[PDB]
Amino acid sequence: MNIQILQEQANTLRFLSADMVQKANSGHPGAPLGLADILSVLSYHLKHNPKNPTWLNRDRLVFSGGHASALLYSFLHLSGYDLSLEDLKNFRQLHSKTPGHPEISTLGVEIATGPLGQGVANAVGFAMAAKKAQNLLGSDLIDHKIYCLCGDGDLQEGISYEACSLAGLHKLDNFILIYDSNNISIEGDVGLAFNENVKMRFEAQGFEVLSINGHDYEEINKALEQAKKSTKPCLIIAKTTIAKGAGELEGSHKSHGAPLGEEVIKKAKEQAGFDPNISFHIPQASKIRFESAVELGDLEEAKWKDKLEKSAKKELLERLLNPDFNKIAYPDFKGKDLATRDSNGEILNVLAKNLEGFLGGSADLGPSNKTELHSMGDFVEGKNIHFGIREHAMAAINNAFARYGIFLPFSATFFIFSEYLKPAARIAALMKIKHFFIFTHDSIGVGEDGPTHQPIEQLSTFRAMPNFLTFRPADGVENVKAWQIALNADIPSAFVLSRQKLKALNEPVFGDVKNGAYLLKESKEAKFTLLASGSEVWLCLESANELEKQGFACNVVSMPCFELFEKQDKAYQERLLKGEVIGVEAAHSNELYKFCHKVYGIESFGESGKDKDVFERFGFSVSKLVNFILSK
Amino acid sequence: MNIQILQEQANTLRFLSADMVQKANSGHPGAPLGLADILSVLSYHLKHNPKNPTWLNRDRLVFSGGHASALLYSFLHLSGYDLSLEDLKNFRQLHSKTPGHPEISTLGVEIATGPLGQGVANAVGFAMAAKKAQNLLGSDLIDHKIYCLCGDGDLQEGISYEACSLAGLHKLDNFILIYDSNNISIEGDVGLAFNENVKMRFEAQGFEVLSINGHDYEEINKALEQAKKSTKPCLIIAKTTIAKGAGELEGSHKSHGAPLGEEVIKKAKEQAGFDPNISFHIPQASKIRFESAVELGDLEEAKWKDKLEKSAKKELLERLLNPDFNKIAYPDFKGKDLATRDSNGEILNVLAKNLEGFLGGSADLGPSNKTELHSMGDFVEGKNIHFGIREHAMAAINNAFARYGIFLPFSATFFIFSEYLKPAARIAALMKIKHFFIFTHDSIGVGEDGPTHQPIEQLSTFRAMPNFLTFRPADGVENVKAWQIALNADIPSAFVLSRQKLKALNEPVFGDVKNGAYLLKESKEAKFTLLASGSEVWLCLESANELEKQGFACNVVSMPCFELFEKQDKAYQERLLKGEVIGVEAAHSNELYKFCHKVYGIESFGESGKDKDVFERFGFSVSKLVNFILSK
Repeated sequence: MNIQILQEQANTLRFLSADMVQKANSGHPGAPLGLADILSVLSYHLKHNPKNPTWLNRDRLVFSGGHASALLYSFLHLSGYDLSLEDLKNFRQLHSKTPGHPEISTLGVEIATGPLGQGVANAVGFAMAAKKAQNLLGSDLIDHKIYCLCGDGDLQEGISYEACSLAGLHKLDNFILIYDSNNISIEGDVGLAFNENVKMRFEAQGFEVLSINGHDYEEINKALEQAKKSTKPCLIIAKTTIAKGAGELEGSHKSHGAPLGEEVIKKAKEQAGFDPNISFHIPQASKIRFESAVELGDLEEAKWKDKLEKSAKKELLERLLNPDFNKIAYPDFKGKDLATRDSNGEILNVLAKNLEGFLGGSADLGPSNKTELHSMGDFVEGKNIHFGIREHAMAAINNAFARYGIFLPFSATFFIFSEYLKPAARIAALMKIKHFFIFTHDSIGVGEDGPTHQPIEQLSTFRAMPNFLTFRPADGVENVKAWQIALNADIPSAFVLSRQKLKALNEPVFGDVKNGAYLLKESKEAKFTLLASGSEVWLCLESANELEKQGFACNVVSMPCFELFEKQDKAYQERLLKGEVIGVEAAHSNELYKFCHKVYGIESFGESGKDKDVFERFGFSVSKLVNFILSK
Repeated sequence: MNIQILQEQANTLRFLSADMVQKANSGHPGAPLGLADILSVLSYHLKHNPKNPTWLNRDRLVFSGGHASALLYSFLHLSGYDLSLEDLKNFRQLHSKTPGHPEISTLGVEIATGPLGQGVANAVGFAMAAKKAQNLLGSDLIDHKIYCLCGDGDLQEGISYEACSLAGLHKLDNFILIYDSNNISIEGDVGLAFNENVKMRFEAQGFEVLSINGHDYEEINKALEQAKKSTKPCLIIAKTTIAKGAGELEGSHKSHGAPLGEEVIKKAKEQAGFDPNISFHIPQASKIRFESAVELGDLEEAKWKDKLEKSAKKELLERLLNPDFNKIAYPDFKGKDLATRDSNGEILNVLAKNLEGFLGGSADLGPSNKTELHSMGDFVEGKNIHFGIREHAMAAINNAFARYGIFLPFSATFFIFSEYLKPAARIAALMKIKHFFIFTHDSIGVGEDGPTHQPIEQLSTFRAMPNFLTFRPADGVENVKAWQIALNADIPSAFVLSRQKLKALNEPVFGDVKNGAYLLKESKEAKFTLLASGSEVWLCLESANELEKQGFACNVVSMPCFELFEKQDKAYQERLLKGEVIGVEAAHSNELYKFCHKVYGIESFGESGKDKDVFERFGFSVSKLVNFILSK
């Protein structure tokens, strides 16, 4: 490592990034140019195997500003990952390996980023996950760093403060956060909207804080060496010039999110000693130096595999990598009336007992969400994570637990506060990771806490979000079947659970929870079908019994999962959905009109009152539902 | 003010709160008891008129921990607001004036609170609103304080850090935040999940920080006097004992959210010199002292009205209180092809020119959202607010602008980042305030930024949320008509706007935007009706022309607002919805099955690519839509 080679390496990264953006006529060149010197130096510190991006003890690199994707892709290509020069030439084009923000389908990308702040919380999560991995497997086997590059947008977002709060509490001395302090945001100078003492902020949260010139190779290297020895999470505040190297665009907010322009790039190449009339150029010295990551990484992983072979942890690691979901004996809730928060809590305990990598927690609502994993201890030594009142960071942290390699995480809160974590849930869905969301207190059945605490629209949100299963079990048996599906599924799942006691169901007549909806009651020449989920199924059973006593044949359908029902074939749906179909849910769920002629829901916000009073107010009684079905 | 009277006053508040919770068998007594000494002293500082809760220059009191509602209600009753002893006896009961968390329908409640963190951001917003009011009306007329009581849950939430960041930047020396530091959260000791240096955190954000014993009347009074003279926003860290006065429950996390119990209350009353066998008791000295707020408040408001009469601001204040929406000449966009972000930006400028209280901003996306109010300056002197990368705090701050008394605020971001602010949007909806949400970049038409930046499920969320209008205009004319409705409406509205250019529509055939959906094309004996919103309307017009050329009569319906369409009578809906109805939207909008037989939408996440390539990929072409409609 020396100034001449580092300058060539940094400029190679700058011009690959600039050329990529220019060819796409789209993207973000300013930050890549501002960060290129830092990444060049960081390449000498990062421990990774480009030919095995799943090596468990690799350093984890996170670009929280996913807009700087061109720089990440340049680095992955140069380092020997499975990303070609042609792929770089396809930046931002339909179906390419180089989308505008990074996606985990591109090998080498640790986690999908883009929405600001997320990546900082994800990096904290990788650092917590690594501490838990060290607890399970030993410091001989888990000893790596977590490097996160972030910008002003990330640090203004509330989620960054939440996650960094937890990083200081948990003494995450494996976490190195590099802040690109370039004085610019979209609306112009950062001072228009931000003037915090950033050093003091992070020291208040238990970080060590270093401040450098992000274009001085010696200062970057010295900061990284110091950060690696820190006994605290470490922040490097790196002062940079946005679009560094790009002449008239240096320092310009306009360089953030639009191509630099052909003439600017020609001039920049000229000033750097590069031929201005060629694009996507990789000079020899830089080519060889960056690609030596291949040989170095193979040797690092080989040494690590030798430690694993000597360890007493081999069988444990194999169990963590190969969980057996089939063996699990779940509780038998047949015939047992219970609130589904309580059946679910018992299931969480069975899962934690059977699966060494299953863990999670609540955003300060454990006693209400019923998520305590009894006698399994507190993080880091145990399994129960105390996220605090930090729903959003909790979900982003657990997205990283799910990506780490050995964990099956769950995030818990009240269903109304799913809205605080929805942007991170969406990243789980985008990536199709195995991360389970536990949402209790699902309806106006909450009662006295009132309309701020009574979900209405959240079921619609989760059902509309792609790549999610939204389970709303009517009893414990459905709750178990939902978990069996969720563990085998290729996408994340939410569990929407009651505060209040529900009535145990009788056994399925036709179909089961695996079909999303199934028959609880089937009548020849049914005139009506009552379709419900969760707490409304019993109302429909009772109403169907009354309708039958009045001379109307009825089907009753339980629909624990709308998304699974949508996948069933027409023959199956047609067997269930007979006559006039009435959907019944304590929610404003207009999506039910996909399957129902009429929907009996809630169109307003709720009310503060006793649960039974609130349900009556909103029409959830046999007499009212039967009157509605009989249109009079 | 002396120790004997203050102790009696504080204990009066404690036992009203405890008795209320006990009678309801529901609620949160611990914080009321912990905060009662602070509120007793604060009652001597607060400037307010119990008989006119709308007095513009009143101090604004915000309980961010809405769970402490019993204490607020006790104080409002004692101070002479329109809240009776009987109302206190109806705490948490259906349809009472004393719901479990505070609602603005209870006179004296400044803003609805409950979801943690919100109230802190709302209080920052009242302080910013007051600074703008001072800019408009003068320091002779606007000089009041904003007091916020908060707890651990509030300060762990990201939104608190975001809002307090802005408070320090804007030198909000009218803002006094009182933090109830009681060492407890729901999961037990606060140290399980939080160990920040809170003084350092707030000093990093430009606050003055005082630290007191929250049970020492002299220290509370001295802190308040110092805070009132601060040249910075001020934090008082008040160390308290949860359930102070309640013997065996002192310091217990169990006192947070359940009744204290009859025996605990008897003992607490005995120790305080109160008769344990009576409930809802107000001793004479305390009764008289608390109710003197009536006479004092009338005199304070009278003095203020005399200043208003001497001011040169009388006509301005009257215009702000009585905006004339009818007079406004909006731009004429007839026949003009435009992106609806651009028509909307022109409308925002016309509104800001015509309405002295209309203002707002973006979360660091002004240039992309097209929200700059040209030549109207930056806050505080002007109208453009630079919220930074703080979507959630922006919305909570603007909820407070909307409650202040003289402002019409708008919050702007990309539609995908509506998810960061949704919990605060929900409070706007709950309160039915006039707060406008501007969401640009509404679909896969975003293009190259890819699936993290392409909305799919957000339209469903906003349509499902009660008390919101969700406008998705297809052209500038619809955009204007939507604003005319939104300004006259009794609920908040969102505007869902395109990045990309849309085609101007021809004039309505039957109905208009006021009906939510209306006919653009009507054919006798229509076989198909194509229903769309926003950017998909033109596709449907073109597809209907092709279907007509192939011998199929078609209606085409534009649906700029689903919620308004839901309110139309059956005769109107039946005229529009002829034959087989196909809904077409670049969204996963299953709610369209309320009106449509078939829905042609998007069921997956998007793709990074050029807009035209992405729309083709997802099926938005005439040939594909016609093939779908012809079922082959």
